[PDB]
Amino acid sequence: KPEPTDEEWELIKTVTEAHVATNAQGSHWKQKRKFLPDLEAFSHFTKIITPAITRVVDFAKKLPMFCELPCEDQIILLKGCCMEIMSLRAAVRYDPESETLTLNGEMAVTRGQLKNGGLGVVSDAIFDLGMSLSSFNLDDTEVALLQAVLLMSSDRPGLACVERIEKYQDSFLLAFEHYINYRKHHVTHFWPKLLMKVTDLRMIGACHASRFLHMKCPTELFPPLFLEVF
Amino acid sequence: ENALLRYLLDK
Ligand SMILES: COc1nc(C(=O)NCC(=O)O)c(O)c2ccc(Oc3ccc(Cc4ccccc4)cc3)cc12
Repeated sequence: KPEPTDEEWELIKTVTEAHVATNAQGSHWKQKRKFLPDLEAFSHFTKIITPAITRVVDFAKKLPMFCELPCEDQIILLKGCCMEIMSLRAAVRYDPESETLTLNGEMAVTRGQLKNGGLGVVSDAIFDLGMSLSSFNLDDTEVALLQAVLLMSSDRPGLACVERIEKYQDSFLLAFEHYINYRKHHVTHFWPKLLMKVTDLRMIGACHASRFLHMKCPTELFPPLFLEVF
Repeated sequence: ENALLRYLLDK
């Protein structure tokens, strides 16, 4: 089982740091955690998504690979992966005790709350993903690398540098698999199971964008950065 | 369109 080469240890350092610097209340999200009590539950939800989107943008900008792409590609990739990454970041903070996910590193929500907030079935998918990820014990590095894989999706429509984005994805997937080899998780077939979690996150991304098209509720009720990334 | 994304992206 090959382990990370020197240059992959370097890329792992870079992508882990980008994640840790833009991940809300890193490793102090549970003690600093409040709970919440209809286009009013949606209201409470839309006033808090803007900083979650802002952090994803911030994460991408700390990837030199991302910064080398032309702005029109950068916009398209962020539109594609933004809800996938906020969803992963929320799912890795599933608390089995309270049965909550954590948004913006301080707000605990239940399945029912997120659903009433307008996510519909996507709420059930994010919670099932969180429950199945408790036994995966993903560290900052594995989360950062999943995020980089989702960001560098060559298949988003209207991209100019399809080939280059594909090569970045391949570099991240190889380093990630090598790191996974090194970490020797106590879960059979770990890497195949992780590729299936990527697929789950991509379905969350495509269902999220689908649901947005269906919730024309006046658009002005929704924050601008949230109607841009759909 | 994507006027705010473009703002946050350039810096
Ligand atoms: C998985 O989502 C989210 N994740 C995080 C997160 O964990 N961030 C990373 C980190 O904490 O580091 C957040 O902070 C969020 C903050 C607000 C939020 O609000 C909503 C609520 C309902 C809808 C319904 C909808 C669906 C489709 C179309 C139109 C409307 C939309 C948005 C969703 C968040």
